[PDB]
Amino acid sequence: YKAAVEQLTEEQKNEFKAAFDIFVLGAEDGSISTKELGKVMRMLGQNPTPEELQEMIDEVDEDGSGTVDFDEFLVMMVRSMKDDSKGKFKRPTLRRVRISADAMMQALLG
Ligand SMILES: [Ca+2]
Repeated sequence: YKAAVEQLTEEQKNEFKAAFDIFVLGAEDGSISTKELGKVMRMLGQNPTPEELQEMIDEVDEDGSGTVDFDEFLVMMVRSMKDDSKGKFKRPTLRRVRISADAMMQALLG
C-alpha cells in the first residue's frame, strides 16, 4: 500500500533510497527500467534474458509507465516484509488491531 509505504521511518526510507540510487545512476528519467535492471543484474554476476527483464519490471510497475519509481520501489519492500508476515499470529494481529484503534481515533479527532 502507498499508505503503508508512508508508515516507514525516514531512516528506513533513506536505506531504500541509497539502494535505488545505484539502480538509477545511469537512468535519465530517474526511474528503474530494463536498461538499468539489466546492467545491475550483470554487475551482480547474473546473465538475464530480455523476457526476464520485462517480467521483473512489469510485476512491480503499478502505474504502467514501463519504469519503477521510488514510490513503486518502496511498495515492493513493503510487500516483501508483509508477505513474510505469515504464517504468524501475534505480530500481524497486534499490528492490525493497533491500526484499527488508530483509525478510530483519527475519525474522532479529524
Ligand atoms: Ca512505474
